[PDB]
Parts: sequence; structure tokens; C-alpha cells
Amino acid sequence: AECSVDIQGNDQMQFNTNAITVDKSCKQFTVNLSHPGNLPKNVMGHNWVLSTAADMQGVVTDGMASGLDKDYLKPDDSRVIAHTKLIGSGEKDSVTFDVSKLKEGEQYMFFCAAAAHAAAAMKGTLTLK
Ligand SMILES: [Cu+]
Repeated sequence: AECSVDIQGNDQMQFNTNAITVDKSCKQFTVNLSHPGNLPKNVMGHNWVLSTAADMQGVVTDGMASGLDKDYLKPDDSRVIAHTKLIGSGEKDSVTFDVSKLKEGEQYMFFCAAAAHAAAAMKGTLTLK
């Protein structure tokens, strides 16, 4: 069982992967976010957020309005399944979530919720496989 994933966010506003597989024997799953490159958090902060595919838009829209000091997410947003904090370069964060939070016949999206980042394709698929 592969129950973690190491994902990178760079200075060019991209993740180094577009698709996560969550093995369904996993009781928990861990995302290790890191930020290579040379740019601070207020310039090019990244976070990793999980929601259903349907919820992504609203989570992003409400998140952008909440701002950088709220880590670009609406506080307590119930559409947020799991999330990291906002990180700048040279920084890192992990999240671990329960796999029982995912369901068959739902589609899941991961993304960064920093202003306009997900619109520029900092996002990808999350699949129970
Ligand atoms: Cu980002």
C-alpha cells in the first residue's frame, strides 16, 4: 500500500503532478507539500486543498475573498476535506486525512487555492484506486 504522496509547488505556479491515487486499503493518506524555487509566501504561496469536483469553484471563489492571511480559504469551510497551510519557498507542510472521507461514485479534485493559482492549472485529480 502506497499511502502518501510528495507533491511540489514551484515559482512558475505549477504542481509537479496532476493526479493523485489513493490506494483503498489505506486507512489514512498523507500529502507532503514542498515549495522549491526562490520566491516568498506573499509572492507565490501554495497550499494543497481537497474537495469534491463540484465544490472546487466555490471553495476557490470564497477562498480568494478570504485572503492570504486566512490562507486563501474560507474558515471552517465544510467543503474542505483536507488542506495544508500556505507555504513559500524553502518551506513545507503535510496533511493526513481519513480515507473513509472519500466515496465511490464521487469525483475529487485537489488544487491550490491561492489567488488565481487553480485557474492557471494548479489542480489535479484525486482517485480512490
Ligand atoms: Cu499556489
